[PDB]
Amino acid sequence: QVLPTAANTEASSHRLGTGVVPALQAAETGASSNASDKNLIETRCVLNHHSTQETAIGNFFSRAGLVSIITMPDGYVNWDIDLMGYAQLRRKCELFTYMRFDAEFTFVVAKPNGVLVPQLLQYMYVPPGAPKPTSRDSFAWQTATNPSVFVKMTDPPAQVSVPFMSPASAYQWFYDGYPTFDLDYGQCPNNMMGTFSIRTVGTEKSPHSITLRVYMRIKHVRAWIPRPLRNQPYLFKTNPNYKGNDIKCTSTSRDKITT
Amino acid sequence: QVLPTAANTEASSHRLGTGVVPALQAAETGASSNASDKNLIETRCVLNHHSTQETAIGNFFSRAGLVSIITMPDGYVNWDIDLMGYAQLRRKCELFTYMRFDAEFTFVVAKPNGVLVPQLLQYMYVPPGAPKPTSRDSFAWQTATNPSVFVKMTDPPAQVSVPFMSPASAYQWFYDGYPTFDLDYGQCPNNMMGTFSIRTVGTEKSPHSITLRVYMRIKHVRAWIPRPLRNQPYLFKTNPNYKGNDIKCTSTSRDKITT
Amino acid sequence: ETILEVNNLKTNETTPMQRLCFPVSVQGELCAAFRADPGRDGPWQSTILGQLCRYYTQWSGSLEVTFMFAGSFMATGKMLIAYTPPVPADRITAMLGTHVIWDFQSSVTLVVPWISNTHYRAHARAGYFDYYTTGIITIWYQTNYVVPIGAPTTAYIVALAAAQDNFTMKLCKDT
Amino acid sequence: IPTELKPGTNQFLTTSAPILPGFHPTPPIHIPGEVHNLLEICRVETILEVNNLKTNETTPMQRLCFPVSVQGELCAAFRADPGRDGPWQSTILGQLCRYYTQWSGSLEVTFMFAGSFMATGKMLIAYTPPVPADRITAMLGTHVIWDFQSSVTLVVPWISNTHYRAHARAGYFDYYTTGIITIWYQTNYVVPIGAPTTAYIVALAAAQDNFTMKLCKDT
Amino acid sequence: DRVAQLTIGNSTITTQEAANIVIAYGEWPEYCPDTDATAVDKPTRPDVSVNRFFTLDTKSWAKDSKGWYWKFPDVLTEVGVFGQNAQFHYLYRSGFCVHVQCNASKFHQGALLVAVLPEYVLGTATTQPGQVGAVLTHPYVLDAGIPLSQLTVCPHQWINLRTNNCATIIVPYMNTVPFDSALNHCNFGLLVIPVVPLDFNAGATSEIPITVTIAPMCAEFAGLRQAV
Amino acid sequence: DRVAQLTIGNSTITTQEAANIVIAYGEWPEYCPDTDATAVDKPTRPDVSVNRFFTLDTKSWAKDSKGWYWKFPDVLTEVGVFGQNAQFHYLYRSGFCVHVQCNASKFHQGALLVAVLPEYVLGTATTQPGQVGAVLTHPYVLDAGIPLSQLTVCPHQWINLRTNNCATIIVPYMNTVPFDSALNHCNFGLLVIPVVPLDFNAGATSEIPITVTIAPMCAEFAGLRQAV
Amino acid sequence: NSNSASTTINYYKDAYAASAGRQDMSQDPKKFTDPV
Amino acid sequence: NSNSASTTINYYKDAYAASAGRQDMSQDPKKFTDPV
Repeated sequence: QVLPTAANTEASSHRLGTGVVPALQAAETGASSNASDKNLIETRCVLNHHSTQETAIGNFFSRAGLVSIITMPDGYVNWDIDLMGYAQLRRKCELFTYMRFDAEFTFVVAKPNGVLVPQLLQYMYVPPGAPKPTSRDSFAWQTATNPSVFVKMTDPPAQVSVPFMSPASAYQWFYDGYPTFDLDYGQCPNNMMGTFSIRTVGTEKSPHSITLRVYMRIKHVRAWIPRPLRNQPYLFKTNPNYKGNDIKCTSTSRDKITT
Repeated sequence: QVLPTAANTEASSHRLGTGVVPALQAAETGASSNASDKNLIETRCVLNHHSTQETAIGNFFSRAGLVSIITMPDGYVNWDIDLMGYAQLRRKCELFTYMRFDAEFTFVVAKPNGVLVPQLLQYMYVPPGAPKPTSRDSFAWQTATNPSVFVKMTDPPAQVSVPFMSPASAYQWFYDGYPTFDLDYGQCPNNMMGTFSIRTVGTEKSPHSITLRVYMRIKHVRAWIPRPLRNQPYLFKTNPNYKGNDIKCTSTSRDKITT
Repeated sequence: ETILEVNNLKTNETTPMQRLCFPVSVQGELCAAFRADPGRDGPWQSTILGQLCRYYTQWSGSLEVTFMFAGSFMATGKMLIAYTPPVPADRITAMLGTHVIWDFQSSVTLVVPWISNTHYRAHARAGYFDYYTTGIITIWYQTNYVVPIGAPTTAYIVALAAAQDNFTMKLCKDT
Repeated sequence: IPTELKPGTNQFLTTSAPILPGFHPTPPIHIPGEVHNLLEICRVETILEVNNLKTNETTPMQRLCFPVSVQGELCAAFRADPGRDGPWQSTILGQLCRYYTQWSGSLEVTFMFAGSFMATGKMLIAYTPPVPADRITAMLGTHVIWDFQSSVTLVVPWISNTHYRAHARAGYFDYYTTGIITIWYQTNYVVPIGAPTTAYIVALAAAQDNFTMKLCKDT
Repeated sequence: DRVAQLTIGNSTITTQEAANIVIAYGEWPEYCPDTDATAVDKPTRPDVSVNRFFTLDTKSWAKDSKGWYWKFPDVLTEVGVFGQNAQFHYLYRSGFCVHVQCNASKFHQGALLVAVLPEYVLGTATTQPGQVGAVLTHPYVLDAGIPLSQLTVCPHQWINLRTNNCATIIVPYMNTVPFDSALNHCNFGLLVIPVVPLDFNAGATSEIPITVTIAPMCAEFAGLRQAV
Repeated sequence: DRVAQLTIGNSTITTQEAANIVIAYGEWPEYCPDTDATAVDKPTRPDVSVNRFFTLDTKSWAKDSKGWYWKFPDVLTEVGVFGQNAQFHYLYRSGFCVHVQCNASKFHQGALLVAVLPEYVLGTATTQPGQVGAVLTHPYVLDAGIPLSQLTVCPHQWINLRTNNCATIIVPYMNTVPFDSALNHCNFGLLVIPVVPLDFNAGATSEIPITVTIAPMCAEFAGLRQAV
Repeated sequence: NSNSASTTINYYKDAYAASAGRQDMSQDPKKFTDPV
Repeated sequence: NSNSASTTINYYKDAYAASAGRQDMSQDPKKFTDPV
């Protein structure tokens, strides 16, 4: 059903009788009560036009966020592709279990102190099983088939679009089981989407340190089976392990229950 | 009613009679006199085509103006969002009481001496209640949900559009009362629209001072209940307090009333 | 509907399992009281509704609070649940505001109507934002908790909170 | 797709991508007293500060009116240009006109007697196009005979060599002047015994229907 | 029929075990008609504000209690918007819906007779007890020389701990004049007398509360005095 | 047109010599419409009770007075059924009809500027004077840094002893929110400043009173607090 | 989606990101000057 | 070619390179609250 706006409130009056009772409910059945405000108090007729577009999953998720930072103090680094490295986004996408979406990436590159220097960089996306470069002049940099991006540092940040590349129907943030017939537990093969590598094009030694920031935007998202959020700080990038001593309470405590 | 042009002047002649008198009026009733020029002197028929588009509120207000200046001689500053910091615009928007509009912002960034140096900056808009960053490398900079803007100094000034974000129907420049059940007086909660924070992206210490200038443009404005202007210099950024000794006269004085 | 952490006592930090409900014994005084704003830190923080509302700045709509008795079958009594718009001192001064008489199927569904000077309300705090408060919820003993012999003299009541149909949110923010 | 850059790019002018992609503003409500045109404020009558004497600086309350006593001489005189500094500065019409450079249209000046009921007399109000010396030489120009309901409404017709006039000052802009307004005693201010011998007259100024402005400026 | 709910005004009362609703003399409360009105001033009808259910104090039932009674509308004279309104007027007309709640365990025993006696007059200050309500001294004669055995002729509902725990009475405005003051007359009184004393074995919930909840139905007022 | 009579509520005001009636911004006061209401609770409309004209204290005009002002609805917060009602609620919406009367003999002279400034904010307790009303200190700038010469842009009526003795203003409810409290906000204020000082020969009625009479028009309320 | 404060050129999805065109030319004379 | 995860502006041949427009406004009340 379509609900462009929240339901209006109808007029009501006092009620006195036997048998009918909307106030009493049955929470043991596990169903939220369907009692409306018009069934307990006298309410005037109020028409509301509060739209619900801002609460759609697409608008809620359509916000770029930092996913990882890369520093280049040999001239190249091969960074594995993962999106669970920062809480600010991990908590957001971990509320659901399975989501199918479309990712858009943006790369911001600058020196450690933020100064900009003319320098040419190259980015390659290595699918799983593809050869992995091991040197600034490795033969794997010929990018015969793998996609490549070339951009100068002074140029505006690059923007690319990545389709949904999982073998399964949708990504899964949890895998209760083993992929093979203890650290292995919880590793879903359907999430390893290859790695990422950056380098300086010149065969010489670059004289400036390189820092890259990657922001991921989402679109055409579709969620399934929402799960409760997380109220404990993360400890690892793969499993929900937590500090077993300082169990943080969900709600801040007070002095007395009567006040 | 629509009045694209000012009313034309009709022809007239001399009048001599009793009972009818347009010259006499009644200012005690508080209504401006409705006497037309044709009712006191003989006037030729003059047709005018002076348009009144330039006197519309939209054209009168559609002019960007400086709202604040920010200097960065720790590498970040959290500046509270307020528009009553400069008389040139405060007098303009303080003529009305309630206005609903749409704001457009433009940021100009340069060194104190006006020189331009390649440097990358980041701006975040922090809504009220959102976490406030406290360091150049604070975790709040991950901008999971808050909007962000990234731009180099040498790049053209950034332009963004901000919708009307007040809980009430329109902004109020005056609040005669208290928000809670002496310095508190005059503080309307419906005006605090969060704060503003800027920083240098690099985790190092930036070697150049940063000065930012913010200009605000307005559009789709709608005013209500105009109020008299202000003829005294401002003393504070929150209340209309004034110097109680040097009461500046509205009109410049002269020597003698007969000359 | 999700569980509400009413009993957020200081001594309950080490044993959070007892922070999900409050006791009812044999005594007309009050048993518990808390603010009803889902945004401010407190009991509403444990609810998924409050957790989601932390991601937004402005919200509007009525709220519903449902209670569930967990005592013995032979136990009986009447409890009064009252909501006070912008803290009461006793039953007669708390009965003026909106209230619901509850008797021990046992699931009372208190509804918090939406009354505010503004169309959209913001999360409350200390300062100017105090003007955006919503009210105080309190519960009182209508009659004493009567129990027969050979039965427990103490019972626990859980609190469940949810949102009504006319709820809405805007101005997404990051916490 | 081919394109060619043009002069004037990257030029920020004081006269846009959105940041929130799903915001729905709070619904508007009916508020009485909405202004759609700034010209509406100009069409309202406001007090005129005629008595801008030097000694009145410390006591501004007496600067809003001028006295009338028992004497045919003159009582007050001032320029009629709303832009130039002077009596017109206190009017909201002049204050708004400070924000614009060119204006055109006729003006209306309304007076109000505040003396005792038994007081009576006749006063002459005259407007002189581009200062008179006496009544007979001031009667040549446009004038209105006023007798003591007591609210006379002098109208200043729009006579100018140009369609749009600019604010006057000293220098070349003197050519944009508009004229001099003066008032004279038609008959003496007659009062009976046991009554005050002095009365005060307030001055109210406003703009006519055919007013217009252009070339917005910042003061 | 065992369950019922009444949601008059901004309040609501629910009961999972209650008897039927007793309407006094079969006349629903209603506003004054034009053919019967004698006042010439336009009356005021606060409506929702004055129909909020008001809960009075709690009386503690004991094993040897005699009884308690209340005088109307002196109970509501000093509480709520009704109190602040009746103190500012001179003419008053409204009905009343009386609710009495007293619940005990399944092992207690005892009976109560909730009966509203219209225009109760006492005999040998205490005439208008107020919100607190006074107790009886000679319940057999009701301190008025009439036998309690014939008190059932008035509208009443029985509260027997075996079956029910609460009872309701809806009594309309009964008076020989269409309007009447609120500080010099009492329309009716309520009687609660334990015919069967409460008995239970040792080791039960000794504290047993009694609560009375009332709410005006069709309130109207006239005349504007200063402060009385 | 010189004579008029207003009979709102159980009161009546007549004047044998008065000017015309000035309606603020040309909007008659009216009840809140459903399309604009945001409250979900049924409001209360006392109607006749709260529309009785209320007369405040009397200010003595002197030959060297500066001026007086009042804050609304703080003046009515502590008087009458309106006071006892607003102290029991949380939401408030009504218009106002302001009447100011000051009559002198045919030989006195002086002028007054009765003007209602919506949402008056003061500058450098006294913010809410109450029924008594406070006096001004710097009338030229109204203690707010704005010139009095432009105060006529607000709805106003002139009281000139030569012609009239009283003036009326009918201002509707103006606020950015359909409902608003009554103890934490002030909708508007009233200004009375003598532009022309009172002058008279010795041997006249030196005592000259000034009286302000006000009355709510379309009062409505919502929410039921305890006591504030 | 329609979301604006109140013949305009818009290049984005939101309605509050646009440039105001020829402003409306309409005034109510009597309302302010002569409200009697 | 049609290839997307799920009134939009597209400038390329692929269908997964586009900007989402006005999101769909549709919810199923009973499914989560009252699945009995």
